[PDB]
Formats: sequence, C-alpha cells, structure tokens
Amino acid sequence: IRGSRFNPILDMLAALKKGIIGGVKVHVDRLQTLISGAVVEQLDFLRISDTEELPEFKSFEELEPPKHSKVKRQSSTP
Amino acid sequence: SAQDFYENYEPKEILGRGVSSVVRRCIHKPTSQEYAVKVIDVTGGGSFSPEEVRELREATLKEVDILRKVSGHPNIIQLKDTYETNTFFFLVFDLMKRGELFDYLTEKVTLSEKETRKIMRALLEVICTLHKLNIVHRDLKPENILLDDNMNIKLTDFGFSCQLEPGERLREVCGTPSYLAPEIIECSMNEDHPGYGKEVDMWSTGVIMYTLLAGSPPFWHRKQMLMLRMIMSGNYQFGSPEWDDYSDTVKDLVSRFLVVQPQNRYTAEEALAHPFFQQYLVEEVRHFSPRGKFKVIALTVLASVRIYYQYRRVKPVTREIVIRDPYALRPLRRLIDAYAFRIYGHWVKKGQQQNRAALFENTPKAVLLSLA
Amino acid sequence: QLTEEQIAEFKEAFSLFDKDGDGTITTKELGTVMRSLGQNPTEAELQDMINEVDADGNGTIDFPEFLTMMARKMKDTDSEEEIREAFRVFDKDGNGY
Amino acid sequence: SNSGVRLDGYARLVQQTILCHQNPVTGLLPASYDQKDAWVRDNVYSILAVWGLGLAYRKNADRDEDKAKAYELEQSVVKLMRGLLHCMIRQVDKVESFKYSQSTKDSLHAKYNTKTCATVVGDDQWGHLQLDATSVYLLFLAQMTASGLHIIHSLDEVNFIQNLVFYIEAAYKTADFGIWERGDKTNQGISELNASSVGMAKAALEALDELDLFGVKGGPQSVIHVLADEVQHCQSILNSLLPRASTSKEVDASLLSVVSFPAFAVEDSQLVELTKQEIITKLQGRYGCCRFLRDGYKTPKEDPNRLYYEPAELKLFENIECEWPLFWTYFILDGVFSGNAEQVQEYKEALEAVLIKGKNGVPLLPELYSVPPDRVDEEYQNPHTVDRVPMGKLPHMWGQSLYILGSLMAEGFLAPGEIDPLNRRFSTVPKPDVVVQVSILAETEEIKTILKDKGIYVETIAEVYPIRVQPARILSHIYSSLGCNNRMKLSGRPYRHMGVLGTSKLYDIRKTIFTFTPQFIDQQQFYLALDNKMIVEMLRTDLSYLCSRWRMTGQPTITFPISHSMLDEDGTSLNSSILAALRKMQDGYFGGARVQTGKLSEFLTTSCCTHLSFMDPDFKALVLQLKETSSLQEQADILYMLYTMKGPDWNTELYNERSATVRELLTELYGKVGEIRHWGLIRYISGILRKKVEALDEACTDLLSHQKHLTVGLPPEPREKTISAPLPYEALTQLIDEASEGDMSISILTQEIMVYLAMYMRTQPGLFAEMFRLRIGLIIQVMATELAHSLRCSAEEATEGLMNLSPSAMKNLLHHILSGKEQWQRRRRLDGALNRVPVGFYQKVWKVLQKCHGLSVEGFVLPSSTTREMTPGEIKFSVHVESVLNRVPQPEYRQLLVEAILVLTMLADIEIHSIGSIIAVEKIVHIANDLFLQEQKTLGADDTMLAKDPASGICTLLYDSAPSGRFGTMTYLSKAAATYVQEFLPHSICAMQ
Ligand SMILES: Nc1ncnc2c1ncn2[C@@H]1O[C@H](COP(=O)(O)OP(=O)(O)OP(=O)(O)O)[C@@H](O)[C@H]1O
Repeated sequence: IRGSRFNPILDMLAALKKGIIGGVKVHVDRLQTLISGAVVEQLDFLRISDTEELPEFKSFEELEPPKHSKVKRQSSTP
Repeated sequence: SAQDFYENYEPKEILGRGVSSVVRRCIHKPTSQEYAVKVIDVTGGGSFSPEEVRELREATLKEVDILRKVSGHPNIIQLKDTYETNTFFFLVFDLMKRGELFDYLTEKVTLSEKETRKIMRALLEVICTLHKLNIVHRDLKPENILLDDNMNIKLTDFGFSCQLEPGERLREVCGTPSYLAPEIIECSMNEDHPGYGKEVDMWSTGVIMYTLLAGSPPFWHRKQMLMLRMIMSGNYQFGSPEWDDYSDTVKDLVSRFLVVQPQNRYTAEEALAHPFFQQYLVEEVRHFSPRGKFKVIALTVLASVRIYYQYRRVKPVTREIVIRDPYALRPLRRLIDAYAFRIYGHWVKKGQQQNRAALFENTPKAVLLSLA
Repeated sequence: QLTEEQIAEFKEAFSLFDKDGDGTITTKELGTVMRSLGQNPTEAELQDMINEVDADGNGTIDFPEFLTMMARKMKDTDSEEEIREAFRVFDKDGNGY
Repeated sequence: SNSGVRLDGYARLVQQTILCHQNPVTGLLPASYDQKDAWVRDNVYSILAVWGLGLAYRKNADRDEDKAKAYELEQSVVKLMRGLLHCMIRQVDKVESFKYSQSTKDSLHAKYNTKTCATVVGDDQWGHLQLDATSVYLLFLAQMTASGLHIIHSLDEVNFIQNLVFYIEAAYKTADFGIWERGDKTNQGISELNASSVGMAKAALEALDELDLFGVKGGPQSVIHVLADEVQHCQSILNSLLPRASTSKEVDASLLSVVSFPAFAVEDSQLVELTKQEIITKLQGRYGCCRFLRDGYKTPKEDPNRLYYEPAELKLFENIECEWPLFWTYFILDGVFSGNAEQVQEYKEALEAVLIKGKNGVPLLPELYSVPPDRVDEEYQNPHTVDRVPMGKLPHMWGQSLYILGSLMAEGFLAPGEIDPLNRRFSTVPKPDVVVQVSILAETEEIKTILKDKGIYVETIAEVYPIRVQPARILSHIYSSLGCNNRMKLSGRPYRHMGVLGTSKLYDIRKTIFTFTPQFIDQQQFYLALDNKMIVEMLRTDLSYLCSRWRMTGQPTITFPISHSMLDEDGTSLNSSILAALRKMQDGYFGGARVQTGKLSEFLTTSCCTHLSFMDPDFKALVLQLKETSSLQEQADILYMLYTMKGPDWNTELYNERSATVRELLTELYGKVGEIRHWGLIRYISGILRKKVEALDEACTDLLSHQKHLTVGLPPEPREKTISAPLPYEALTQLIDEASEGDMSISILTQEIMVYLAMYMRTQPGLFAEMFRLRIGLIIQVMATELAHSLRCSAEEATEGLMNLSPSAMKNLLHHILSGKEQWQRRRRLDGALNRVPVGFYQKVWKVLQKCHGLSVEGFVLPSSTTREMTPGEIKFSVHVESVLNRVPQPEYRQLLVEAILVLTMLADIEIHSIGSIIAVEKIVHIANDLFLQEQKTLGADDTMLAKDPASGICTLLYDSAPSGRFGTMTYLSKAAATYVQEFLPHSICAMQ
C-alpha cells in the first residue's frame, strides 16, 4: 500500500465495493453477518484422536503498531 | 515548503489575535509536542498595495533574523522553526499555559514584593543581555510580556527590535503614548535632537515597575497633549495613601529609573548591583574589633525593641473612622479596589484611551478641574 | 543608604533570633525568647503581630521582612519613647544606670 | 463441561425471572407488580439479557439441544421486537401528525397495554412524549439487525422506520418529559430538554446511518438514509449541555446511560471521567445511587396519592432520597466494557450485599431503598448513616436484566464485540485530521478568462456534462420525497434546509453524478450573500466547521462557482477579498483547514458518494404615478402602499402585452436594486416579501443551549414575552412578526442581529459571558444612540444611517459594542442597558438575602423567605433577581443599584451580625448623592458643577466619577451603606473581624 502502488489497490477495492469486478458479481458486508445463517463444516475427528496433548494452531493476529518510527500510514509520496 | 509545515504542524483552536495575525496551537507529529504556530498574511485581503506587502515581508525577515541572533536564551522566547510561503508566514514558538502580564496584573491588581522583585530581576537580565548584543527593543509594555507555569517572564514581539551600530540614532516616532522619553519628543520637535538612544528602555523598565507597584501608569490624562506635556516635563509624583507602606529601596530604584536626563539614568549593570537584587547565603569574613560587636549588639537590641512595639501599635477596627473615611483602613481600601476592578474588569485591553489609571480618579472633581 | 556593618549586624541579629537555623524566626522561637526576656504575650496578640508584620497570610517571617521592619522611621517622639522603654527594661535594678 | 453447566444455570435463572412473563400472542412483558402495562423502554432493556444468552448459546453449536435453545431465545427476541413494532405502527396517525408542528399532544403514547395491543390511557392523563425510548428501541433494532437477527421485514415497515427517524431527528430542539416522565424536579405539567434524550437519539441516527435491515440478502431499496447535519447539531448541543444534567437539574444519574455501554454517545473521554466523578460524588450511597437531587418519589410524606407537587421541597426531600442499584449495574457494565477489571470486582462485591434473595434462593434486584419514617431526622443530621429498607418492584426486570448481562460479560462467556457489532466502543478515539477538497467553476467564458490571466486555472459550467451542478433547493425537494407512502398516508420527510455537511457529499441519481453548491450562495433567499466580506468570512466559518467534525466516511468536496455579482464596478476583474481567498486556498491553507485545488473528475476517484434508490422510475392614476416616478426609494414606498391597500396579489396592470402580478414587480425591483448595491430600500423589500433567515430555529436553539433568555423588540410591560424553550419555525416567525408590529424592517434587523449573535456565540463564547438575558430592542436602541452620538445627528438620521450600513458594518458595530470599546456616564449607560453583572453577583445577592430580611428598591419588596425555596445555581432565582432589579428603567440607576448591592455584600462580609430589617438601596444612593453634593459645596464647586438629574435627582458628576479612587463613588456608597446600617442598629456598631 506504500509508494506508487497505492492507487491501483484503491481502484481494485472500489471495484470490489461497487459489486462487480472482472465480470463477477460480489457482495461486501460484515464478516459476522456472513458467517451467521451459513452452512458450517464439521471436523469431529480431532476430538476422537487419542493424543494426550491437543495440538496448538496459530491463528492470524493483529500486528501492533511500531514504537520506534510510528508510521501512521502516511500519504503515497511517489 | 507549505506541505512540510502542514504535515509537521497541526492547526488548532485560536489562542490569540493581533492587528494582522492569528495565534493558534500546533502539535509536532513526530514528537507530540504542544508548540504554537503564528499565521500572518501578506496582502491583507487585497486591501493594500504590494509596497505594504514587501514592507511586511522585510519586517518579518528582520524579526526572524534578530530572534535567531538571540536564540538559545532560556528567558528569551525561542524560534524553533520558521517557514515562508507566497501568501502566508508560518512560525513556530514555545506555547505557555499562562496569559500575558496584562491579564495576571488585572486579575491580581497589585503583585507581591517577591513577585515584583523577581520580575524586575528577570527583565534587567534580559535587557542587559540584549545590550550586550547591541539590540534595542524600545517596546517594553505590560501587555507585551507573557508568563508561564513557573511564573517566569519571557519578552516577545521582536518584530520591532532591530540591530544597531555605535554612532547611529533612529528617528521614528511610535509606541504607546505613555512610554516615550524626552529624547523622542526632542528629536521630533522639528529636527533638533539627533535621534534614539539607550535610556528609552530604562524609562520603560521604570514605568513597568511603577505600573506593577502602584497599580496604575505614572502618567495618564484625558487629553493627549496634557499627558505628553506631563511626560516631557517629568513631573511625576508618588501617591500619598499608596506608596506609604513600602520600603525606601523601591522608591529610590523607581526614582533613578524615571530620571529625565539620559546621562543620569542608572545603567542595567548599576541596577543589578543594587542591594535590592543582592542576596547572601553564608559568609565567614564578618570579623572586626569589639567596637563592631558592640555596635551589632546595640542594633540587635534596637531591632528587638522595635519589633516589641509592633503588636501594641496595631489599630482597632475603628468603625467611626470607616464612617468618616474608608480609605484609612488599608485592607478595606484593597478590598473595595478589588471589587471595583472585578465589576469593571472587561474594559482593560490594548490602547492608551482606556487603561488602569482611567478607573482611578485621585484628583477632586471640583471647579479646580476647569483650570488647565 | 545602608552600610556593610549594618548588614552584618542585621544578619547576626537574624541568626541569633532563632535557636535553630532555618531562615524563619518561627512563632515558637519568638515565644521562647519573649519568655526568657521576661514577657508573656498572649497567643492572640502574637498571632496578630505575626499577621501585621507579614505582608500576607503565610505566617512566616523572613530576613528581608525583618530588614524592612527595621528600616522604618520612628520620627522623634517614637524614638525617645523607644529609648526610654529600653533604658527602663535594662535598668531593672534600683541604681539609675 | 463446566461452561455448559454455568450456561444452563444462567438460562434457568433467566427463564425463572424474566421469561416467565413472556405474555404470548403479543410478546410484550408486563412491567412487574400488578400493573398490567407494558413500557417499551423497560421491555427493550429486559430483552437484553435474553439476547445475550442467545448469542452465548449460539457459539456452542453442532448440538440439537443447544441449537434449539439458541433458536428459541432468538425467536423470543424477534417476537418481542415484532410486538413492539406492531404497537408502534398502531399510531401511524400520531407519528405523521407529530412530523409537522412538534407538540406533546401529537406523539405516540409511551405507555402501551398488554395483549390485543391497544391504548391503556388517554392523551392527557400521562406524558406521551419520550423520544429516548423510541430512539433506544431503534438503536437496539439496528444492533440486532447487524448481529444477524431478522426483525424489520417489510417495505412498509421500512417506510415506517424512515418516518420514525424523521420524527426523532428533531430531538435537539424539543422538550420532553425525560426518562422519569416528570420533566424537571417539580412536575407542574412542564417539560424540558434532557441530555439523555438527545444523546440516545444521536446514537440511534448513527446506528441507522446506512444499515441494511434485510441482511446480506437486502438490496438498495431497503436502506435508511440519515443526514449528518442533525447528528452534528445534537453532538454540539450535548457538548455545550453536558457539565450538568439539564437546565434545571444540577446532576442526574441517568447521564451514565450516555457515557457508558448503552449507545456510547459521547466523546472527549476527559468529560466522561469528569461526569462519572461528579455523579459518584453527588449521588453515591450505601445502597446504590440516587436518581437526582431533590426528588420526592417513594417518600414517607408528600401525600403519595397526589400529583403535581407544590413548590414546598425546600428541605422535605433533601438528604433522604432513595437509591437505585440499576446505576450500580450501569457502573459495572462500564467497568467491564472498556478496560477496567478491579472496578468490576469492587462494584460486584458492593452490589452482592444489597441483593435480596427470592424463591428457591433466586437473586432479585429491588427497585429502590427507602428511609424509614421514624429515622428521618437522624439521616438529615447525619447523611448516609441510617439503614433503609427494600420496597417497590421486587423483581425489577430492567435491573435484573442489566445485572445478568453484566455478570455474563464478566464471566467471559460473552465478548464486547458481540453485543456491539457496530464498533461503537471506539467512539472516544481521537480523530487525527481531515483534508477538504474544493472546486472552482466559472459560470461564463468571461469569468474563466478573467480567472486565467490572474494565474488561476478553472473549468467552466459546461464541458463537465457527466457532472451537473444545481443549488441546494433541488436537493431539498428531492429529499422531501423520501419515505413517501400514499397508502399509509405518509408525507415523507418535510422540507428542511441542509447544512454544509450535506451538500459536501456527492450524490448519484439515475446513474448520474450530481454535485450541489452550498446553500449559502443563494442571493435569492436573502441579501446576506451580496456582501463579499460576509461571503469570505462565513465561507471560512463553514470550512472550519467541515474540517472540525467530519464524522462521515470518505473525503468531502466543495464547489464554489464564481457568479457575476462580486465583480468590481467596471465588471472586468474580481474583487480583492475573493481573489485573496482563492490565492490563500491555492497555498493549501484557508482559515483553520487544509485544502487542495483540483478538478471535479479527479475528486470523483475518492469522495463520499451516495446512491438514492428511491428516485428510480384611482388605481390607474396610482399605477401611472408609480411607473413615472423617480427617486427609487419613493418608488418602493409607493409599491409598499399599493401592496398595503389593494395589492396583496392583484395585478397592477402596469404592462399591456403581459399581465404581471405585484410579486413579479417586487422581484424585478429587488434584482435591479441588487445591481446598484444601495442599502436604502433592500430592508423594505425584504420586509414586504416576508423573507426569513434560513435556520433561524437552529440559531435560537444554539443560543438557548447556554442557559440564555431572549426578548423580542423594545420592552414595554405588557408585550415582549420572553422565550425560555425551543420553539418551531412557524411560531418563532409569528412571534417575531408580532413583536415587530408595523415596523416590518424591525423584524429584519432583529433577524440579522440574532443570526450574528448565534454566529459569534460559537466562534467566541466569551463575549456573551456574564450575560443572562439578551434584548434585541434594547440593543437596537443602543446602536441607534451610539451612531447618533458618533454622527451628532438626530434619531431619524441615525435610523437612516443604520439602515444604509452594509451587513458587514452591522457585524463590526455589534462586535465593537459587545467588546465595549471605542465618558464615564456613557460607559455606565451602556453597561446598564446590556445589564452586565459580575459572575458572582447572584451568589452575593443570595448571601445578602440570607443575611438580611429583604431589600427595598423604592417599590415592591424582595422577601428573604425565597432563599430556602431556590438555590444559587438555579436559573429561577437569577431571573427573579433580574426581574426585581429591572423595575427601574434607568441603566445608570441600575448600575448604581448593582454597585450599592456589591458594597453592601462586602460590608456584610466584614460585619458578622444580622441586620434584621429591610434596607432600601434607593435611600442609600440618595444619601451618597447628598454626601457628594455636600462635599462638592465644601470644596468650592459652583452651581453649574452641582447639576441635578431631570428625572433622577443625581448629580452628573456622580455618573462621570470614576469607580475607584480617593473621591470615587465606591467610597461614597460605602459611607452611605454604613450610615444606613448605623441608622438601623441599636445605637452602636457590630462590625468586627
Ligand atoms: N505562545 C503564545 N500563546 C498564546 N498567545 C500568544 C503567544 N505568543 C503570543 N501570543 C499573543 O499573540 C499576540 C502577539 O503579538 P502580535 O504582534 O501578534 O500582536 P499585535 O496586535 O501586532 O501587537 P502586540 O505586539 O502589541 O501584541 C498577543 O496578543 C499575545 O498575547
């Protein structure tokens, strides 16, 4: 999102928000609304596993802001 | 450029106004500071010719040059960053949470002895520092001096102040009508007197001290001509019921600070050498003959006897005297003066027409006022 | 105008006024000095004296305040009254000197 | 699992406490006890626990029992919401009638009956105006819709919701009965503005800004369009009206519901902390927090079987007010929501003790705790010392539901992001900055060329064919057709003006991008746009306004066409002011905003674009004389007479080819005069046309938000009725016209003056300080007198000069007078005319009345028995004091009385005693005048110096005398007051300190 590539990303995001991108119709809404009322896949084999310790899975986490430069998403600056 | 200033300083709510300037707070984005930014235009809304614009630009560049000359002084205001655009001036300074000396003085009417002592000490320090660099401010006014959270006074308005050289004198006529020396009026009569000098700042300090102590400017009249004649004549007087309860050192300092003759006026170094600003911590060279010890013992006994009489010399309420004259009681006079000032505290701003001495009328409003 | 000897005498008097060096004459030290001299001022009278001598209500006396108080002018009648009172206090014995 | 057991226990507790009174068929829960009545707010707050339990149960999916329980809870919530929606649609007539002319008799009833969804009470036996309940219902409906639940279900229901939004958006300028449904402290059938109401309404409008009620499957035809100007006005009102509760209450515990989890409608976290601290200091008790100071609800006195309590609450209801644990639940919610953990633990520990057990050991939250009648004096002498007893609704559904929700939040079974999917938790995050974009368009080729040779590149009106530019009236008429349903007798949004925040955004209709100019550039509506200095000044003002808040997503865009009216006399170059403004903005800085010049197509790439789906498909002798007369002022005069006698709408028959009515001739004359720029008959034309300044009601409510009183016209005793509450535009215009009477131009001058006052209040809220009431008539008299003094002319010449001055001159003169800058007699007259008094004057007068039997002002009397009835912080006491002091019609005498009162207060501070009699300030000032005359005679002043007032008997030198000094009037007033005190003392003085 830095440098001269800032504009194409905004154009693609606006195309996604409009409703149709690349000849394909898409819908934009909150994740919680989309999840509710939808079919969910069940993976019950993990519970049946006899492993003493359940494996730990690392999920995507929010990246904390830096405390040295504090780049608060400045302009494109070509 | 302007883009760098915009990305570096964030305009905020207005903190002050001028003849053609607006003062607003700014925040230094890399540092999250609380500095102040001053915005002054060039064309004045298209109301003046480009000659006025170029004169204003020259004044601003002279101001920033003089300020950068004296940069680094903690007592003097500092110019952190300067910017120049086609139609706007951007300057960065240090913001203070306290107002100017005018606001504090009009709130407190009269300040304490320690406060006035430290204020004149700081003013003497800054003026002697300026003299060391051959700079004349000649615009020392109570409104033009500010304060901070530490009750420290910092001189500002350096747009007026310019560099000087030995052997040359200036001739411009200006300033507050009550803040002029006999030198300026002598020069401006027709052509006789050479020009400006150094003692203008000394009389500025004197009138500052007089205004802070007595609560009113030493010279004030309903007519411009009368007040300029009184200032030129140098016929100032000390109030009878106001200056009685003060130490003699302040009378002497004010008297030598208001001397009409520039040659006889005390220098800043001479003022600093006075015992009023002199302080002592500890010494071990106080040795003399037994005659000195006897004199010290006698003086100590005299001082003890003097303080032994302070409580018995106090006066009672004396309600009858209050009926005849409410000015006899100093606390009552101070209270009524403070109440009167609080009633009319919204008519004290810049301008010779209305000032603190307007509120006070010591002269009797009788047939004698007709004579002039 | 003052003198160096006068300044030294005032400093010595200020130092001797308080038993402990703290820059203040202190109400307790002044009361003890008064009792030692042979006087018993009232608490209200002492508080009134402290308030009158001081320029505000802080309730403490500094050396510049003492110097300013000693700088007052008694004129003529007050001076002779003061010296007569001092002589009477000093002349406790019935000798006339 | 342990979590499953805890959830089962919580569900059992909820079923046994709240859900046991589900009341099928309708689904509206009874409001506890033997009431058999349903409150919409109570039901909405009670359903929160059920909604939270359902949300928690939904997470533990993949099981039939858990899925069934979650579905049952969600369907119960949906059924309750649908029952409330049916209840509210049952008063479509009331909603539509309230949409025009806001009155307490037109709003829907707050009290709704049980099953069969009928009305249980009449329209006059209860307070049927509570915008807070409807607004919180809308906000919670939006929250549930965003969560995933389907509640709003029909296009007719969507239109009804839009009508409800239009009904609620006017909350910032109307007075309701509040949450307590009792108005101020004394009921007396009165209502007043409440901060909670406007805050919750603003939060509701923010929640429904662009929400899709049909969910992910919804289309463009099922979205709400909510304007941002009203929300910003509400925010400003709240910011200027949240150092206390309201204009009458110093503090209310209901203010927590604005600065906490419910609706999160507050910014400036420092103000939130200050409000919480003051609420804790003034309301916290041993069994919760009291509702507000001086409340008599549930008291052992005051005849509980009575209403409209008389003003006798001096000390009866003081220090013995009841305490409600629901505010403790609100505090624990606030602690557990944002970032607090220790506060949650301490508040839970405190609340666990005040809990009362029920059947089978069930927790129950009592409604309030009341002081026993026997131990009343002990509580009065020793506050918060006696022990209260539980009484009221033992199973308080609101408090129990709030406590259950808080406990579920604290236990970790639920997250803050579930109840608030609309991310309202970060409303206190500071806004970094905003960049505003502006565009300049030339009407004609000549303007474009004139801009070109001056180094500015613009685009003409043409060549931008994909983009169309019209004034704001078209946008207004377009929005007036929003939410219109002929079958349901819905008239849609009424025609209202829009601020600069509405025209800034871009609009897309019929697949075409539309840009609208700001509403202020319409010279047809009013003559204010004619002045160039006015244009640039309030353009800077609106730029600053846009740069300040900009709460709406996207970048803004401003269009500034350069018309033909601001050109110079020769008509060949632009004026200095507009050229300077363009040059300043070109440097990326104008006023207090950062701007950048550019092309509209460039701004189209990134801006705020909105799509409007709803727009998809002898008389003859007089006429001859008027035609032939010169002296255009006399021509307008004759036109006014013709309009007065027989020209309301009758054709004058001036022309033969075409019949033009009187209005056409008036418009032609106004257009002709606008070119010459002569302000001699412009006011007359404006008065004849009855043109009114736009957003006058907005200015009035902004002025009244600071606890100020306004009076219209010169004051006689009978007329000039004061205004204390916000008033509709039609009634305000009627009052202005009635005050102006036949002077017509007086109304226009008054309009200009109050609009200037409103403009100056926002920019500099320090000049109007210490002022309690503002009188336009007195101000007009003062400016006329000042101009006459300056010009040394007559009153008629002064009025003519005032009429001839430009609006910028009016603003400059008003600013100079307000500052009070430019002898002592004139200054005293100006001070008295504007009734300027010190800030602590009210407190000093209250203390004097406490320490004295009364005050005599040479007429009537002011008893000291009123000090117990009122408080120094109450505006009623201040207005009573002002009315008492307003009897004397001499401003100099008023100032003399003020300073006499001040010196009397200083004396009463000096002397510790009770006067025990009535003191006359008139006698005091007379004694002071006599003493001054005697002193002047002794000094040597002759007869011409010792003058006498023609109608006051006061020496002119007294008015000319300075306040302080050796011979100032302060000393004489003090001497006179002391002499009066000695005259009213037992032959001695009692002044000691
Ligand atoms: N750091 C600051 N914070 C707030 N206000 C300030 C600060 N520095 C200066 N000011 C104010 O801005 C003004 C500075 O003087 P300026 O030259 O802009 O005004 P002026 O009308 O030309 O005349 P003067 O020099 O007499 O003030 C004063 O009104 C002063 O109170």
